[PDB]
Amino acid sequence: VYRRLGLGPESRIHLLRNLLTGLVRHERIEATWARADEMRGYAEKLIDYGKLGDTNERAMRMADFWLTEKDLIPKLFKVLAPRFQGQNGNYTRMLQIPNRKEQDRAKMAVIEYKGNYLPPLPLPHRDSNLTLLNQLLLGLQQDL
Amino acid sequence: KFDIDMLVSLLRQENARDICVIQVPPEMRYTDYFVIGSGTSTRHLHAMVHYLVKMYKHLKCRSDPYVKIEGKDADDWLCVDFGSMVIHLMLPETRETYELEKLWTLRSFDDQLAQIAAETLPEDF
Amino acid sequence: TQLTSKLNPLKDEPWPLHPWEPGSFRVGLIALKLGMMPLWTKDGQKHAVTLLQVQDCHVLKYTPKEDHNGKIAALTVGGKTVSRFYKPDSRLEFYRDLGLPPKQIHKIFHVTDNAVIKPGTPLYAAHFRPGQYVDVTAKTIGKGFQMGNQNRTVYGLKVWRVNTK
Amino acid sequence: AVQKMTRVRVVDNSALGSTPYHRPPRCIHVYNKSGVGKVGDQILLAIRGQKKKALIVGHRMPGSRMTPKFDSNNVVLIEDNGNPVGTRIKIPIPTSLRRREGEYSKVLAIAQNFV
RNA sequence: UUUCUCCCAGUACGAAAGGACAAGAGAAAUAGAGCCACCUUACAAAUAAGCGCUCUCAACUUAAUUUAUGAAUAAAAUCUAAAUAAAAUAUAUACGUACACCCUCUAACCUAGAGAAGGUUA
Repeated sequence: VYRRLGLGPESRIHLLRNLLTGLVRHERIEATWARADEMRGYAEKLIDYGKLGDTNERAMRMADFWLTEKDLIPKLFKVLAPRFQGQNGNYTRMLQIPNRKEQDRAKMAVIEYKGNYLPPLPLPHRDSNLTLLNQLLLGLQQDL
Repeated sequence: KFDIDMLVSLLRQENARDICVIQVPPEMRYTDYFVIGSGTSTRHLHAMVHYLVKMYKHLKCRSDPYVKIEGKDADDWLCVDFGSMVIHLMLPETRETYELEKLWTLRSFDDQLAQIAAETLPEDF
Repeated sequence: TQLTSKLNPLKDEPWPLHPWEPGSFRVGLIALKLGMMPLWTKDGQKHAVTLLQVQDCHVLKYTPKEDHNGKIAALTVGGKTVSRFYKPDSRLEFYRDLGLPPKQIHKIFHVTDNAVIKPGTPLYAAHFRPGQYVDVTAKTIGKGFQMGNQNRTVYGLKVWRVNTK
Repeated sequence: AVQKMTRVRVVDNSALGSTPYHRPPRCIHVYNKSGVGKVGDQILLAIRGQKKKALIVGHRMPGSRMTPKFDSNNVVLIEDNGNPVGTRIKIPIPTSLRRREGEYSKVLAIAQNFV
């Protein structure tokens, strides 16, 4: 249930720790698809710790350990946590990007923090209902 | 049915010299009755042991299965385990040496219990 | 709608019912393995038991004795309905004629002529009864290259209880 | 439990068992179709440089549920004729030996302590 | 799958001594196929393992041999490289189990898998 990355399990935590810290600072990070999926679960769980409250000692310990840069700790409790108070989940959005042209052709994906101020990503749009097929289905819906 | 009173009467008929019967309270998780019997000689011990089992099988006990006889190889101690009673049959002289009656009559005050000793088991080096 | 339409076999021109005679073979069922748990008897003994659930068990195709195997005829039964989105049209076409949603697995059961049942008849766990010994065959768990994923049969398994609901 | 080697505590008043000795009493053979010896299983114990059959009454191996796990391996000596070598047993002995297949009445009679 | 005990039964049998069968039941053992409710060791992950638990087979077709009928051979003969009727090991496949379906495949997921294949998809 866990990918093998880095030179060891501790390196994976440190690698995951670095990735989590980078995401918070920028809110949008591009990395290999396998690594991005691995870090997605941790990011969502951290927001739950932020929602728990700043005064929570466990959250403070967790926030301090995971976020190397301490200026982010106020941001989590005063920017990230307040923003997603309404939402119950799905805080992180991960999308596929064309593979890197670095001679290794690794699978590339982009993971972003939802609600950010960054420019909107070019997300896919479903087919419009004005299409012939959709219109026919709409007629069936109306009859029913 | 085969019960305590019938067996002891059968034991008397075959002339058991010494019979000891000890009841067990409900708290103690063992047979309700513990029985010890004396017999003059191994031939008498074999005869009496067979007689009780034959009577037991004949005397109903259909629900209960057949009872195997333990200790027939030994010439001084034969014991048969019935459904509600266990009879331990031995010679008269063998009776005093073992003192099964003291063990049950005196649950914790039997003299032979103290006779047990301890040891030490050190390593070679 | 399809399931409700097939709920009543006896009200859908049921095939003639024949009396039992020695040597008759009844059809089998397909069930899902829920899990295992301990079961106790009136003797105080604890017996581990396995849970099998019969889901959407229906007769699908009847094969005549001569046309399938001269020794005995066979009946096809399928359960555990599956989605229609990611399946070929050929499989859907066959089930559309039968009037039932597609089933995960098709299995063939050897059934005597007297015990033949019209296709589309719903089969329930009540076919078996407590106290009856039954035979279950299933594919073994696959282990990869080191294996498994081979059909095996277990014989002489008693049935302790059936949950009708 | 008691098996090849597996130095055991001789719970008996037998002269060899009762007398202290510098080497512990180990087992040489298990009188069962399987090689594992548990409570109620005859074994070929060794005492005072002699080989004497012993009956296992306790083991430290994990057991089935609803049963007490002993912290020490206990055995009872049995003569060739089948009568116990010792006339008394000190450690509490489980009463399941009565129902166990075999001849256990003699040992149970000699076992005043039952748990 | 194999062994052992019990039962049948201290019976049948036998002057006694002694002492069976077949059928049935209970214990184990090992082999094979599996499984994780419990226990135990691990992963100090939701998993994998045993030291844990469950389940495991039928004989159409015969051979050594033993009889019946019966000529050659005048029989109240002869089992017959005489014509003929029977009984009688182990083998094995008559008897089964398992397989049977005919192929959507962007992508995702999988106890499926080296790759491929395979399964799943509100």
